[PDB]
Amino acid sequence: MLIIETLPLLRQQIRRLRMEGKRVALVPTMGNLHDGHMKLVDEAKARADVVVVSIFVNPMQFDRPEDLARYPRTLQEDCEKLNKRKVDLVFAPSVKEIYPNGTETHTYVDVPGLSTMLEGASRPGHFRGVSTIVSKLFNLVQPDIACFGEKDFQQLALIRKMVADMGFDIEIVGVPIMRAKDGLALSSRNGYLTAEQRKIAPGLYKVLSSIADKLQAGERDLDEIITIAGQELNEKGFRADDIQIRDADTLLEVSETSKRAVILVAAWLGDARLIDNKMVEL
Amino acid sequence: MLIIETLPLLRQQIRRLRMEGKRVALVPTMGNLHDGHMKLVDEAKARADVVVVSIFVNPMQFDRPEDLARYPRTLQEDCEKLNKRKVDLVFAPSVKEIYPNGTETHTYVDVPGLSTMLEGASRPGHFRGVSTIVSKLFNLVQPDIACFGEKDFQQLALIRKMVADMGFDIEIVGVPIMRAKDGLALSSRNGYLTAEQRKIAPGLYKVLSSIADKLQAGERDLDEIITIAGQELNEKGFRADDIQIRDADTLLEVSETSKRAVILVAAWLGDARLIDNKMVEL
Repeated sequence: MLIIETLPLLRQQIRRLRMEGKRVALVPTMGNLHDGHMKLVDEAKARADVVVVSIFVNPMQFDRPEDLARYPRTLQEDCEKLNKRKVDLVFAPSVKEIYPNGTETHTYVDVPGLSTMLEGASRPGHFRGVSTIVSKLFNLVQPDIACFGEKDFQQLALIRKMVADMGFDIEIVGVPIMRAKDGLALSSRNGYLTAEQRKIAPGLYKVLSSIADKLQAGERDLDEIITIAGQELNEKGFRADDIQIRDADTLLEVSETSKRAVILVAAWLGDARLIDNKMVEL
Repeated sequence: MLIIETLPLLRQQIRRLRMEGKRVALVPTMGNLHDGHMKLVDEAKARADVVVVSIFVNPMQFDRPEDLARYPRTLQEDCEKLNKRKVDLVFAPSVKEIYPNGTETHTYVDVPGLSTMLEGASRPGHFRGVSTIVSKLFNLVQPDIACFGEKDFQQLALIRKMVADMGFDIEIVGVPIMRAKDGLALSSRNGYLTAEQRKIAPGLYKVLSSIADKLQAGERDLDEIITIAGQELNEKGFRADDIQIRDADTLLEVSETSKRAVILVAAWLGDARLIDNKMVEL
């Protein structure tokens, strides 16, 4: 497993891989890798000849410099994990290598609408940071395929739109949330549930799946759908916290034009705030 | 010569050229081609196996609908010219092919600083329109080389900065403006030159060349270089010179960090007002 830190050396490896006709997959990350990321790598290994993982804590997508400074860095552990997964190349550049003149005067890429809704409304500049570094990485790595998790549904929608709009010939693979055999989304948060709570916890996915079924069956009274969903969660032992249904492609309210919906649920159980999402074809 | 109008069909051709192992030069244009565009094509042909010319009147870089609608569209005559030049492929998409959902919500690319200075300052959104469509063309065509005319020095700097920042593996070639064998910059305004004035007119490029030579030799007293150039022009019969010297990469004053300069000059020959330009490596 090669670990590459500079642009010239990356371009050399990438040119040579492609010269040899290898199909390349890219998994962009900011390090601090966990099982979620290992599934992205496994999907990339099955779909391509060569897998490239980028590890870069990107200053452009942080709200303030103190947050950037506190972000966890675990490069050695990250590299041990990817080496065990047989990754071919890790690109781990410094901030000066990527942003030699800083970020403020660097060219950027902005996806209208998606970047300034939901999470992006409370984090100005964040998604601009995401679309800029992912575009740069696509040009540097020239992948055939790139893998992103469905848990971060907003980033996935953002990148899908960026790719379509900017003409990149890259397949974007959205990797579904990993689940236990009973349907519960795997998460560190499950660690805070008592055993009796752990037995109740699969109810969240059941309710989420119920919502999807209704939507798939033409129900469009979202307010009622959501009211019943909360009641059901609460009668199960949860404390419903937030339930939202949106257009999956544009992240706007579902309308007569929506073709896919994304459902987001959060509900407290004990000291855990469990979270899940699902996309449904319309 | 192939004429391609849709993205899927262009992509097919780009895949074919990759399989054939051909190096590709791209010449982006907004059509309504003339001899100076033919000079771009000839430079592309000399540097690559295959030449792709794009013809697309990009709404995103137009101030008002009026100006867009009124822009001359002459595809057939453009295509007859490129065929005589032995161009391999012409990409001429429709607006809906490029901007199926309009330009306002389309992903965009912005280059700080360069986009808002000089001509950029009075034309909000204009250079964002350019960086956007050129990035898209680069992603669609994936050329090895792209050719741009030196006369639009602001665009050239804009695209060189975009390429460096966004990580495109593409050589950007600036093509010096077209010129008579005696050195006179070609121009529709030349027609107003009488026989005698046409005889004096090559002196302008001689003075420009002298400025260029001085900057090459290390000279950095711009005011003095420019005052002397004005005196030389006066002596040859020109009047009311307007001469500017800029860093060609940042478009600001020449500095200790400057690596390239653009010299711009305008001078009157009787009632005719001649302009010319020259770029120089420092």
